[PDB]
Amino acid sequence: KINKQALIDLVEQKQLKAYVPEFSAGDEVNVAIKLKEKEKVRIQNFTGTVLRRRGKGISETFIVRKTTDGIPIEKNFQIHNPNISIELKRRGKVRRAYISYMRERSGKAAKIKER
Amino acid sequence: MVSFMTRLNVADNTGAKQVGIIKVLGSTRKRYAFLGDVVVVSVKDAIPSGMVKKGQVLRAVIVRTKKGQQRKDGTHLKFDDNACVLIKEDKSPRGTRIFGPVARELRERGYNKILSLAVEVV
Amino acid sequence: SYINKPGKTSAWRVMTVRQQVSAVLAYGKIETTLKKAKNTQKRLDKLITLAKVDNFNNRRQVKKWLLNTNLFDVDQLMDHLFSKVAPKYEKTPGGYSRVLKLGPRRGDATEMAILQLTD
Amino acid sequence: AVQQRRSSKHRRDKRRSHDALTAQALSVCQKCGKKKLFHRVCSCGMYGDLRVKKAY
Amino acid sequence: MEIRGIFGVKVGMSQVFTTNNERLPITVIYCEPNQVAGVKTEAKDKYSATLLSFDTVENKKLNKPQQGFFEKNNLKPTKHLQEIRNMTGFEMGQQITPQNLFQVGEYVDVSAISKGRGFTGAIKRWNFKIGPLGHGAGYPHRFQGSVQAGRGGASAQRVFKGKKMSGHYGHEKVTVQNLRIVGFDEANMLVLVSGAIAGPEGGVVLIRTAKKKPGVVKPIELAVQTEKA
RNA sequence: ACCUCGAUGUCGACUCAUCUCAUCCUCGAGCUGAAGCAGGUUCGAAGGGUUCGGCUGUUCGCCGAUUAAAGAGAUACGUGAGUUGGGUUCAAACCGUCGUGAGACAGGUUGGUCCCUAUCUAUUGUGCCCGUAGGAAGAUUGAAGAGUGUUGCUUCUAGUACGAGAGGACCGAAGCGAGGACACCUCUUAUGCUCCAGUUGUAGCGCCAGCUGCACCGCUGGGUAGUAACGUGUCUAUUAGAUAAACGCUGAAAGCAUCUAAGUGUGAAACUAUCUCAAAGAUUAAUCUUCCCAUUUCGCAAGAAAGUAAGAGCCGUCAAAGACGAUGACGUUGAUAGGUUACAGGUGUAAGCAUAGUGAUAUGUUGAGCUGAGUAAUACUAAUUGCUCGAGGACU
RNA sequence: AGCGAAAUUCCUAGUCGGGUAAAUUCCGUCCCGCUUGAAUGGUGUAACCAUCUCUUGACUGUCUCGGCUAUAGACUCGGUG
RNA sequence: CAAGGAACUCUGCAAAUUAACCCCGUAAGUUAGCGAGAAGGGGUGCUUAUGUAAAAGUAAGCCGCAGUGAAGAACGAGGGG
Repeated sequence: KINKQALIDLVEQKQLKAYVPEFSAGDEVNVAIKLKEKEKVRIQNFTGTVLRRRGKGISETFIVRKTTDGIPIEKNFQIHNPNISIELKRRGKVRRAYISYMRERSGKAAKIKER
Repeated sequence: MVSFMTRLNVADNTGAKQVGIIKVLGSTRKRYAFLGDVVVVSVKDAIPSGMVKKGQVLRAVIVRTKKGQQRKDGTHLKFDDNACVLIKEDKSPRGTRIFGPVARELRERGYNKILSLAVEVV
Repeated sequence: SYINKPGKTSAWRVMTVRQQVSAVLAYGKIETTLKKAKNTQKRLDKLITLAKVDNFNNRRQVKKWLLNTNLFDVDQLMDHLFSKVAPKYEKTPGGYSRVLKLGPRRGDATEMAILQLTD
Repeated sequence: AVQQRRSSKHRRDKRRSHDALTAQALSVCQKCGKKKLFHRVCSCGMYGDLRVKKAY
Repeated sequence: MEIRGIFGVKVGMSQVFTTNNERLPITVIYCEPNQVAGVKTEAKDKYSATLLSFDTVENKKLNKPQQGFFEKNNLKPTKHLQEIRNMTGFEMGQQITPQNLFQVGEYVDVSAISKGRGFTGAIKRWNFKIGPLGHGAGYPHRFQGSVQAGRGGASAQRVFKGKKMSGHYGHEKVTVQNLRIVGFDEANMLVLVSGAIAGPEGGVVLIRTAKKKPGVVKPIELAVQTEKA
């Protein structure tokens, strides 16, 4: 019959967040995950900067990295995922919204903040 | 993606330097490596003051893969190295110091000695 | 096959669309291949749309698909454009060009169509 | 490949039977009286009532 | 009878978070309350079935015999006509919504005419290997492989029937089972089904009852955001 | 030496397999010098599949680690008008030997050219014509069919039994995987040539700036739709019958005994239906429903001119389609496509301007500007105010 | 004499060693040389070989493991053929 | 083109990597020529100044993910015959 391709968002409205911080390419943020076990749900704090943001709807994702014991680990996270907590502390100064080059660049990979 | 003939690292202090996968456990040509899977390796480089010397064939478990894998929680984690932990024919590992990150897809598989002796769980 | 004419690359398509857009806005009528027109009209009326704002940056933009012709030069032809064709169709939304197929060729029976612009 | 036995006249006929062509459309042009093909231009040039091409 | 069915259109596919912390792939199907247009009895008509109709449009576009049959039956003039074999749970002159018929915890079967593709190669269709390149490959190095069976007059001298040969892929009904039901929309009347659906974008879909596990009903509930700063 | 020396390309391997059981296995049963456990023999069962390497040109062969399992074999020791060649198998030769001599080695070694534009048949799709006894439109069942049924690990049942101690279950359930088959691009990627940003050299657009041409799309970093995957999602069941090897109940001939001679049972992933898809050219041309029409006047004894108003075809717009045809939707009674606008998304802070700054540069204008294909409105334009075939229910 | 299972071996996949996960080819070594063997030369040899072979460092689409992008084809149309 | 780096193969065929400038550094062998550009290194943009004749050199700042940014540029090592 009559097609919308817009009701996708309407049915995705059932899972939305009402805070939604800003993230483009340089936000130094620590993210918390409510890891659920049989008892005493743990709260993990994972810090790092964001490389690039991709999204169309509920499918909104961002990147975040840590470096512990010399080993770096990078993880993607969907924004509208429950059991996740985001608390921003630094806004950075970047040139392009899509950057990925920390994968190769060595130590002292930090970036100056947005003055 | 990570498989046979892959010189990987070691995530443990065992007096070894370099090790290569020799075969993957599993029937009907598994031929692929995934996180938490028990595999068999052979040391290629090791220190003279270590427990193993080159030519020894041992069994290990991959802890970190360069490509990583998607987790059932709905998130996917990427690693930046390829390391394995050595296990001495039982549920106890060969080593005595687990340093660095380790995959969480192996907690339900047992081998909790590494988990309790791990510096961190991710 | 192997080494031959450089083929019908996308650069060829850009060169063509530039050439017959300049040709049509130069005189106002072209008989050409059907599909060449069919994918040209879009660029035609997109340029017509962006030219009805009369901004220096939009003019910088419309310089990017025009070359000189045998009758006027780029500056005079774009002045002619802004002077009469944009004031003509400022009101109506869309429909900035028309095409109607011509007869089959005696040679290869290829699809000619006449492209023109009027009210 | 290469033929082994010669193709017969009636195989040639049956292969040619589907190797033919059909007729074409046709229509009447009101203003320029001419039996033109449908959805094409006329002898005087008006595909519809519109004739931007030269009448020559 | 016990295996029910309904007609839909795949209008998209999404991801929805679920209980036990799993991101389940979801597909949204637009499903109107379809119009029954005839019932066939297992005894008098020798087999039970239900003729179903949907996608009603203006009567002007429809062809004369179909609209005449509809006017004789006195129901809505629709363009989409089909059948469902052995479904007799309802009666004539009724519009059925899957929300009232299907469960939010039932395992279902899904069939759909697959995506039209044209002619396909054997490598794509039966997952054959692609020949190597080094040591001399020959310009044929990626094809359907060997078809030889026998050489010599009394060995085979024949091509088998059912030989694995490149042909046309897609545009046929595919069977996937054990799909879950998560979400209902009544104002827009959409159904959310776990997994994905074959075929191209915007195809007609059979949502049918799973034969293997028709009686199983397990609950899968959602999550609620409770954060604000 | 019988086809065959006026040609049967003469070892594999690579991919691709097909077929039999003179079973590799999981399957079932019988028997044991079968405590359990692990076994060994035999029968039936071929439904499914049955590794990666090292040497060697490789078969065979052995070695290393797996794996429930590394089968037996054949199909010109399978397969080049699918690939190519490691050498036997043209010379060029080299080494050892034989021979006075050229030469010779199923002696070894080095390098050593593989043609074919499918005519028939058969195969996968695909169409036109006609057909099935008025035509069209739908919906159909299905005789014959096709694909398909692999299981591993862990835990508990339970250290219960067996057993003496060690050792250590079968019946079942659950969970977790391997391989394969079935789709998708929502997570993940990879490509993504009329997309975005940057950047160099040069030729230019009269100078600067801003853009274009070539330099692999010049390059770099990405990315729309799309396409696929290494990614997700699904699956390997389960039921009933006939059963096979088998164990029987009852019970005779053969008074006891006996699974058989009467009746009758349970019993295998084998078999059949059930699992999934096509399927009336199945001429045995099958079923149902609906619509359209059935129309003065005759023969070589008769249905001759309005030939539907049903529809189909011609043509166009296109694409959930598409080698082309066809397929699917739409043609002023239309949003079918194109266009405009709007949105989403992506790139990323456009140009221009002011200031700091003599200078690269930075800040504000700014999440600005731009965007090929995504999304919806919108007759603004193109699909015309068109043409052809096509209406008498025959017969007993 | 030198050297040697090597372009030299038939019994051989000869003994063992060295590296190699696992070595008929790779390196060394034993000497019984069916017949090595000295100007048909032989034993070693620096550079070099569009030379033969082996191991190893980086490197990857040869392979697991395929898919894409545009062309020139094929394909369709028109023309000779 | 994700990911391994030789697992296909008789051979790393091909493919891939390196690439030029300047200045570091370069074993053994040995006939003292070489090896050798051995190997193994670093860096090359713009603006200003120091700058000589231009060019190198240097100082300071700045842009960018990376700057012979585009193209034109030996991949080596060991060992055996």
